[PDB]
Amino acid sequence: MQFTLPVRLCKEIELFHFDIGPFENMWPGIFVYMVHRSCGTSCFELEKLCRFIMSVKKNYRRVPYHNWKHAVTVAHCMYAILQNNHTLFTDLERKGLLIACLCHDLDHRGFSNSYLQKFDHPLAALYSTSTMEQHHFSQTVSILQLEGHNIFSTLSSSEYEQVLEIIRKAIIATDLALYFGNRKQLEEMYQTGSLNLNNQSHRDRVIGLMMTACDLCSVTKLWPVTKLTANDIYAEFWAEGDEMKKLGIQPIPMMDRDKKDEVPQGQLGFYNAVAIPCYTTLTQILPPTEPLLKACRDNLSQWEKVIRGEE
Ligand SMILES: Cn1ncc(C(=O)NCc2cocn2)c1C(=O)Nc1ccn2cc(-c3ccccc3)nc2n1
Ligand SMILES: [Mg+2]
Ligand SMILES: [Zn+2]
Repeated sequence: MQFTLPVRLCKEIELFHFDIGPFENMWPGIFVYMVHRSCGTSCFELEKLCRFIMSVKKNYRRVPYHNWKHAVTVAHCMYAILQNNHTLFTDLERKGLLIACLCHDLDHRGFSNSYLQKFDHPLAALYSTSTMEQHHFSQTVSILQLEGHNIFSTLSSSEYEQVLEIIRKAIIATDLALYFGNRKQLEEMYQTGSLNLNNQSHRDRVIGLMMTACDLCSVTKLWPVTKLTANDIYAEFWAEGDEMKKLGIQPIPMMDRDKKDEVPQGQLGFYNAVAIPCYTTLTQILPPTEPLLKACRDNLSQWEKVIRGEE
């Protein structure tokens, strides 16, 4: 019992810039298709996988950007990295990473770690750093322990502990505050030539950068997809900005809808300070991911065109 996709999706799903489409009822099948080719038809009991996916879906909320569509989109980018780097990854890693990507923003509310801390949200007392990401990992373990939801139950005890450790580090790594130092370290290790993928602490860092790259992959799509998704991410930013103003705090300009006019220039900074560096170091470490760097640079050039009034 293979999942099969229509011809256009069967071909395009293999490309980094694939968009999973507006038909929500096809996303679970798209995810299972990706597991079956990335991992095998044996990796998970279908009965259990199908029941884990629908529970994960139910625990994503109807926010403009940090939604179920984002979860599946970030898993597809991971699928494309793993398929283009066949022999670099263990079987456990292939299992753990697609599930980590699907779960990485579980129960997100559309608000940053900073807003939780200024609101004095209970989650900010339970987890002093990576507040939302520790919550996402907590929600992932909860769903795994629902009767009939243990997709890993047929792993050995220690293989089980290793896969939950991969998922945990992978989801904490999607805290962008940690990405800056993670990428500097990987930069120095690759340039001085000390990078060693048989060193666990090095693999961990490489997997963390892959998680940042999949997470940000909305900047790697065709320009029409990237530009329409930018509206979703700004609708969350500006809602958070409005909530900052209700706590009596001027938000950062990213979050102030009154400074919308300056979005193009704020996207440039973001591509230059975060996205380009991310995909460059990733392309240095895993050369076949170069199409993500090339699509990101194409989108930087479309924002330069917006600023020159040519759109
Ligand atoms: C975290 N994170 N994750 C994803 C994205 C994102 O912006 N991804 C880009 C994207 C997602 O989907 C389609 N495109 C970001 C991010 O911090 N962006 C940013 C970062 C800095 N800024 C500054 C401004 C801005 C806007 C208006 C006026 C003045 C300044 N604007 C920004 N925006
Ligand atoms: Mg997140
Ligand atoms: Zn995310």
